[PDB]
Amino acid sequence: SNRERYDNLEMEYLQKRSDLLSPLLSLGQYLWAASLAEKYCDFDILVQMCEQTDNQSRLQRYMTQFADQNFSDFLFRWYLEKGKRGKLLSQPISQHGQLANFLQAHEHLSWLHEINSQELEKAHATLLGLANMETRYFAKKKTLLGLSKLAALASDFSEDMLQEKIEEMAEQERFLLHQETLPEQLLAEKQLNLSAMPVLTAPQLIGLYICEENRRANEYDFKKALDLLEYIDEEEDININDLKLEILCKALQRDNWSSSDGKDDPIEVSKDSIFVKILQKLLKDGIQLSEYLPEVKDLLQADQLGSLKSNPYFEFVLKANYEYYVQGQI
Amino acid sequence: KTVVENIRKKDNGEFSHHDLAPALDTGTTEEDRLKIDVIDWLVFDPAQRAEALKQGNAIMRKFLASKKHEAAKEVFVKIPQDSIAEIYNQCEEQGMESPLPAEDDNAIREHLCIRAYLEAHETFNEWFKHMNSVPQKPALIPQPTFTEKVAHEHKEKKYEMDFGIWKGHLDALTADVKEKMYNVLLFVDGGWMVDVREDAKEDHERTHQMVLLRKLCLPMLCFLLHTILHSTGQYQECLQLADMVSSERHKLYLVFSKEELRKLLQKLRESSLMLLDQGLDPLGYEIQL
Repeated sequence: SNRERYDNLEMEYLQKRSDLLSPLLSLGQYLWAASLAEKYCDFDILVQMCEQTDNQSRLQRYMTQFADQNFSDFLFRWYLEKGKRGKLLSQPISQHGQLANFLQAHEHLSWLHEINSQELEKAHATLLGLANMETRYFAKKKTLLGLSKLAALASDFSEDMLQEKIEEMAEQERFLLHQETLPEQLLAEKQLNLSAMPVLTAPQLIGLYICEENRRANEYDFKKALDLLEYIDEEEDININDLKLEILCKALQRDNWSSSDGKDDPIEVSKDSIFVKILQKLLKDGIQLSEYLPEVKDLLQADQLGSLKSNPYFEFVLKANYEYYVQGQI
Repeated sequence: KTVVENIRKKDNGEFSHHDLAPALDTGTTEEDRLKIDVIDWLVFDPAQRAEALKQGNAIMRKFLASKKHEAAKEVFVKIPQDSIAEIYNQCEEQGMESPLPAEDDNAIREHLCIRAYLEAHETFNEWFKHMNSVPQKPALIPQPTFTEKVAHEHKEKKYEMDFGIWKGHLDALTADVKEKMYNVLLFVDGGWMVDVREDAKEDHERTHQMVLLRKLCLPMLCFLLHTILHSTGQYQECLQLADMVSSERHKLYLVFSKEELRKLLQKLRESSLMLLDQGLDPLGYEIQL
């Protein structure tokens, strides 16, 4: 009922307790600083006196003597806000049920205490959350999934829940395999390093694979660039169909639609083109070209094709191969 | 072939799983020599080199599973070093195919797996001989005279040279053994002690022994490679072993026990703690602030 007087007098006391005792600490009088700090509960000066003498046995005595006063929860902040990390995790099992409740504010370290508690079912999920949050370094997202998957392969999950989390993680491995398999010349020409580059979204991986600098882009990179359209969320401001058009246009611009020596069939000659090789992949891999492909009218109204948009040999050979590969599926 | 196969079959010994045990000093006995000194019967005539290699693999598979690495190396020296090329010479003359048949392509691939494992053992043997040779630091004499101080400077300024030379050899041996252990753990397509010719004949003694050797050898090499990297301070590469072991190209996680995946997660954490108390993140990246 007089709290506005109380909390200000409590702050007056807490400040003047630090003002009076911090000279005893900094003059090295670790017996005298601590005889008052144990009588008046100065947990900073008690923890400082411990790290300034490396006195982990007097520190563990305080973690037993002031347990009813949350001294361990104070000490876990004290190991964070300035710190040395190993001494936070290497604590006795008798305080793990307090350390885990501090580390519920420090996910990026909690998995190291979950594994040290053998709660591997948590360590799986914590490392998966940290992997979803790790956009800044591709090799760190991979290592977090690698540790999460190795926790799931070491926890006593039931065979059904274990197959659920193996497959949920296997699709995030399949997604990251599109970034792992970027050509070493494309990486070198853009001066990128897989060990230090960010994670990329599917439109960004598509945008790399189909670019001019991929001076080796083929029916595998132009298959990845189509398969990456299946890894795009319904809240990106991105027409998947215009990506699909621009991927197919840039495949058709890697193919040499110049005229042969006037003796040669354009449905035989097209079979070395990367555009026909991605159609042959879509057909072999089970897809209906009658539903999956843009219209031959409007693939010819896209502007990306540039110079090819004036070539009547390209106009004929594009139509002849669309006719051959789509009427080959009816 | 019957002399060699009857001698291969004299062991009424099933592959028990208790014998994981730390047996010591299990060197080449007379009952091993009667299986080293049997491969000669397929080496006297060149027309048997393919069979010498198929049965030599079978006796090496027994010795490697038995932890008799030198007895497996004694059988590897009973196979003459031309034999891989001689098995192709015996294909191109006479109305065969481009490789020698599907038992023997798989056998050459298996002998190349065994050679890569012997490279990964002998480079470790010499790395370990060298790592235990470490120059001892000159002890400080209490209250020493001027003469004894000069006779401590002229010891410490030799230890500075000896330890510099010793580490200059240790880091080189640590590169070689690391090539050899990665050549086995990341071995080509199919991977180490796995076949490629599905057009081959069944030997279920062979297939069982190969699936067993993948479980004896590949976890052991990962525990050696972690220990080589960790004892030399290469602590971030010790962690990249987790992504290698989980890798869907080689599926090494299918050849460990659950208890050894837990032992591996315990050893991964040794390097993770050494990176933390070095001032790096749990994975060896910069603590940016």
